[PDB]
Amino acid sequence: GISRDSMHKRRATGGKKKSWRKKRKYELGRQPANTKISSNKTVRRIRVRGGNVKWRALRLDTGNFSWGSEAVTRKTRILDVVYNASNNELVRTQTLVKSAIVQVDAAPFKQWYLQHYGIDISNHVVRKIENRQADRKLDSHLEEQFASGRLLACISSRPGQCGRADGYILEGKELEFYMKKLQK
Amino acid sequence: AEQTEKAFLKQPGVFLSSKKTGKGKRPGKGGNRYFKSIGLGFKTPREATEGTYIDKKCPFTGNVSIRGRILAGTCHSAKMNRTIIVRRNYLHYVKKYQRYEKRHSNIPAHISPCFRVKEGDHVTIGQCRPLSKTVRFNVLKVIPAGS
Amino acid sequence: EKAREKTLSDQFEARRAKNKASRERKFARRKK
Amino acid sequence: ARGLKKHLKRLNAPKHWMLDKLGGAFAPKPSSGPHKSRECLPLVIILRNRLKYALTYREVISILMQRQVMVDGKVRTDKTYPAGFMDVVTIPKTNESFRLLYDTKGRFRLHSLRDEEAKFKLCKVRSVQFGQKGIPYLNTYDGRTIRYPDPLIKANDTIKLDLDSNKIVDFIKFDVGNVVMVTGGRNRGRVGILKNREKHKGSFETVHIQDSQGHEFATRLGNVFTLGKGSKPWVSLPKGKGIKLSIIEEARKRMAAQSAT
Amino acid sequence: GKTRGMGAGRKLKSHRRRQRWADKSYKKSHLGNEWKKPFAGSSHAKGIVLEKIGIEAKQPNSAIRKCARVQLIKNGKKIAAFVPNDGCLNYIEENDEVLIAGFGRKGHAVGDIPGVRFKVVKVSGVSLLALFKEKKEKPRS
RNA sequence: GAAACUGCGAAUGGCUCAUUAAAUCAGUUAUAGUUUGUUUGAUGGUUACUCGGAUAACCGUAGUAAUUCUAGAGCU
RNA sequence: GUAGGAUAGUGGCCUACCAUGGUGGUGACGGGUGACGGAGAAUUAGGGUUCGAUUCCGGAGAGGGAGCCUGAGAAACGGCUA
RNA sequence: UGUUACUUUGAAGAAAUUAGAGUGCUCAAAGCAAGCCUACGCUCUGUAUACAUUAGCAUGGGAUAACAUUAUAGGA
RNA sequence: ACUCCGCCGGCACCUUAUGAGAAAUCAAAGUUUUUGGGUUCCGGGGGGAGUAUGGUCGCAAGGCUGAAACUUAAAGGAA
RNA sequence: AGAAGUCCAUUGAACCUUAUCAUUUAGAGGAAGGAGAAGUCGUAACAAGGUUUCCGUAGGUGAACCUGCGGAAGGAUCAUUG
Ligand SMILES: [K+]
Ligand SMILES: [K+]
Ligand SMILES: [K+]
Ligand SMILES: [K+]
Ligand SMILES: [K+]
Ligand SMILES: [K+]
Ligand SMILES: [K+]
Ligand SMILES: [K+]
Ligand SMILES: [K+]
Ligand SMILES: [K+]
Ligand SMILES: [K+]
Ligand SMILES: [Mg+2]
Ligand SMILES: [Mg+2]
Ligand SMILES: [Mg+2]
Ligand SMILES: [Mg+2]
Ligand SMILES: [Mg+2]
Ligand SMILES: [Mg+2]
Ligand SMILES: [Mg+2]
Ligand SMILES: [Mg+2]
Ligand SMILES: [Mg+2]
Ligand SMILES: [Mg+2]
Ligand SMILES: [Mg+2]
Ligand SMILES: [Mg+2]
Ligand SMILES: [Mg+2]
Ligand SMILES: [Mg+2]
Ligand SMILES: [Mg+2]
Ligand SMILES: [Mg+2]
Ligand SMILES: [Mg+2]
Ligand SMILES: [Mg+2]
Ligand SMILES: [Mg+2]
Ligand SMILES: [Mg+2]
Ligand SMILES: [Mg+2]
Ligand SMILES: [Mg+2]
Ligand SMILES: [Mg+2]
Ligand SMILES: [Mg+2]
Ligand SMILES: [Mg+2]
Repeated sequence: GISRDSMHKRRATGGKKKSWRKKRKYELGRQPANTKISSNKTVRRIRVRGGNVKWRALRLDTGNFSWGSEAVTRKTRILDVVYNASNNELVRTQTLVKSAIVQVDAAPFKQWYLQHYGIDISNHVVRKIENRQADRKLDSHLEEQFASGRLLACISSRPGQCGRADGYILEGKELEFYMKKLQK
Repeated sequence: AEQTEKAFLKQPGVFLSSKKTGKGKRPGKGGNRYFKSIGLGFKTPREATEGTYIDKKCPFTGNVSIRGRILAGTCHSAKMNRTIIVRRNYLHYVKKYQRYEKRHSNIPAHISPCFRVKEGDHVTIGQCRPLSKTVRFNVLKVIPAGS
Repeated sequence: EKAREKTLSDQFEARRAKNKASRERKFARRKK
Repeated sequence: ARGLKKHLKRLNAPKHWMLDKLGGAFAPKPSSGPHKSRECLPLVIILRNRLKYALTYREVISILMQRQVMVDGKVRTDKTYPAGFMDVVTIPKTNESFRLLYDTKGRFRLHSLRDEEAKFKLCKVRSVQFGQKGIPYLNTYDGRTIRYPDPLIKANDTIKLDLDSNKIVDFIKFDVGNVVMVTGGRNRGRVGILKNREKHKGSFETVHIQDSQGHEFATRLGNVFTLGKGSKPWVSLPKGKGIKLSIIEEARKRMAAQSAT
Repeated sequence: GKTRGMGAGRKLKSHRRRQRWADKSYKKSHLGNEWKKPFAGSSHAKGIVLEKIGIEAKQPNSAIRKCARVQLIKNGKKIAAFVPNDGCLNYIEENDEVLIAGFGRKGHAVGDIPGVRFKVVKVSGVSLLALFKEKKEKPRS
């Protein structure tokens, strides 16, 4: 099957390598997951070397995404793949791979923001909410996309390896970089 | 800027969007640029501690450790991107004739942007994990030719 | 690249001449 | 091979076992255990080749399956159990108790012990690090793991382990001036005072040891085992006391023995 | 004269490599042409006697050396094998199995026999020496 | 205590030298670049007086020229 | 080189994109070997020449290829599929 | 702290083979045994040691030799 | 211009062995089993044969590079 | 939960082309070398070998060889201040 050996490669000088042994099981590869965004979740269990387990996600719809500046992580629905640095064909096929830029539902984070800062984007409770409002700062670029209900996010997990699609909300100069790539 | 690829390049684990400031924190914390000492008596160049380049294969700011053999040689080719060919000259002993013959070996090595190198310069390379099909070494020091 | 080598050559040739003036000035003062 | 080798050819067995080359095609393959297969003495060798209690491979099994042999205070029934340096072997029926120590020629010697001295052993500390829940632990070179060790214990130190309480009674820091034994290499079995430690960044650390008679020899840190603080070891040594004699000196003793004996 | 430099190890080694070919003994073993000989590097060989022939002895001798054309069974090559001793040709019949050996000079002709480098050792599984001394008899009749 | 289920082993050993010329291999390294049944040591929180449905051996209807070829039924 | 995919894991191992590099009379590349490598063997004043299929170590194969299940471990052949 | 070769010493280094110590298998090729006295045994019985290119690792030496370097000193 | 003394460089010659060599002979062809200043080319019994083949150069004639099968007990040098 | 079957992709045996290379081998005829007691024709080399021999090159002749041009002594001359 798929093999990760170097025997089929050319030498650094350019000469060929004559085969001196058959393929080994301990140097195999496997078919890519090609995880897609779909509400029909499907993750198949793969037995790997040592009797260990890998989770190969064929279809996913939700992910665990973290708002780094706010230090809050929420499970949210994945809406769309918008950018992929490796292959633009993975964008129109809606493939979920590590480091792909996706849009996630902003609703779970809005609820936390309202519950935490008391703002939309009980005597002892109002005492602390206003206290936390003193040091409240929200990026203009990050707030502008709360109106549409979608947040740009980057997948930080490997769905074909762990079976999950987790990530973090884009912000700072990383958000500026990617939103300029989408400005066409 | 250093952002020239299709993806956004950054150091892993360095959070750049923190409300607090990084003033008074160690490298790689508070959004501060991350760098480290490789040991073995080698100095961290000022160009790596105060630079803005992103190189995950850099020995001082990347994610590669130096362990194994430390070798020296002369820069033979500096035409690849962040990779050079190091020529190592040595003598092979011919037993029957009790004499020597000159031999050489070309060792590919990764060079981080913090180093400036030209053909003929003397370089020291430290072994690291495989970085490509042929590269197993990282440049640790460059001495300009004629110095 | 051209600017990189221009600044180094221009600044090196500056202090390289300043040191020559300073050494000659120091020599003039040592004679007396 | 497609997996693990289960056989040991007799000529490939460690030389310090002193197995005759024509005794058979195979040697006992040491089982997995606290000591490495090249630095151990399987119980079958001890019971049959060293002590002569068993005459054959079969008889060793009979002795062990009666639960008559203990290693480090616990009964062992595995014929190829890897008993190694500082291990205490006890045979209650014969009232015997031995400690595995190297003689000055580098071979394991069954050093008879007193009942009082057979209640502990020395172990070399491999490393100290935090485990799960931030609980510190140390592991030794005989496969043991001790949780909540004294914070002063560091790598390469020696700990005195009580075989009853299974706790660290006392420890010796690794430092120049202590008496050590060599546990590997050319100088295996030699005892001396650690005189110097030469560190080489990225490379092995060399230790210079001086014998009681002024003979100085070097070796790697991994082959050193501290036996006591200062100059007195905490364990009983064999007759040679780690003093390696020249072949000329050894021949001199043999000649004198024939004149007297 | 000879190259003497301490760093001249390569030249001395490569010079000898080229010059060993000038030696006839060296070139005969490393050329690979020995495998094309009728024995193809073997010490002996079996064959079938095609015909019994006589060869005129080379000068200044004068005789008819009794030989036998033999086709080797393993490769089908035809050779001339001398039959030694007096009246031993009478022990050999055509279309008979004979063991052949070299003549003693490693593929070179021997004595006054022109162009003959093989001799007959056995016939029908029996040595000519045994038949000559009446130790054994050929298995037939 | 046969049989049978379950567990483990059969990846060692033995044989051979066809392919293979910086390859194998040798001395020397590295894994801070990984997996590792077993052994050994340590470590695993503040209907329950014990759940459910199957199946082998067995039993008895068999098919095929035929195989540790094979179908259905009754048990546990 | 960058970003991914795959892998027990490193790596053009594979994919997308980008750069134009890499090796070579210090013999690359190709060809020959009646070439498995070594520990060693024969003969040796010294240096050397020749040999090393074979019981120890390493590798490789099970009529030729390829593929794979089970399993901690096999691309297994006194396992399976073509 | 210019970089090397060379040399010295040491560490690490499979066994078997080779050299070699001990030992009267009747000798020998070998083998790794045995020996001592006459008790419920002893000699902690023995199963040494050297060699092991080249490359790599680490101390001492600095003659010989290689490369690098020098005056607008970017000198101390 | 010629005569005498000398120095450096050159083409050579003459005598001689304390040298070398199989000798002829050589002041280098010496300082070589008491064997080592540096470096290039090149030979390994006689033939087949500077032939066949491949490559390369040439308008051609040919040049350069260059085998094997096989054959033979000598061929050859000095005296 | 799930069989047959189906779809796309991957790995990919196997077979069938053209092409190339390798090794072996037939071939009318042409033609080389060598060997084979005691063939035919001359006499070219050895003496100044009866035209001194030889090298390069070119042409010619049954055959060895002959001739032209330049060269060598390994010549049959170390020699004419006559
Ligand atoms: K393996
Ligand atoms: K030679
Ligand atoms: K198994
Ligand atoms: K190796
Ligand atoms: K990988
Ligand atoms: K890459
Ligand atoms: K298993
Ligand atoms: K003169
Ligand atoms: K003539
Ligand atoms: K003449
Ligand atoms: K003419
Ligand atoms: Mg095996
Ligand atoms: Mg280390
Ligand atoms: Mg000379
Ligand atoms: Mg069973
Ligand atoms: Mg080849
Ligand atoms: Mg290599
Ligand atoms: Mg990658
Ligand atoms: Mg591509
Ligand atoms: Mg060989
Ligand atoms: Mg072969
Ligand atoms: Mg072999
Ligand atoms: Mg073979
Ligand atoms: Mg055999
Ligand atoms: Mg083997
Ligand atoms: Mg196999
Ligand atoms: Mg067969
Ligand atoms: Mg198979
Ligand atoms: Mg079989
Ligand atoms: Mg098998
Ligand atoms: Mg003279
Ligand atoms: Mg000489
Ligand atoms: Mg010749
Ligand atoms: Mg004439
Ligand atoms: Mg005439
Ligand atoms: Mg004439």
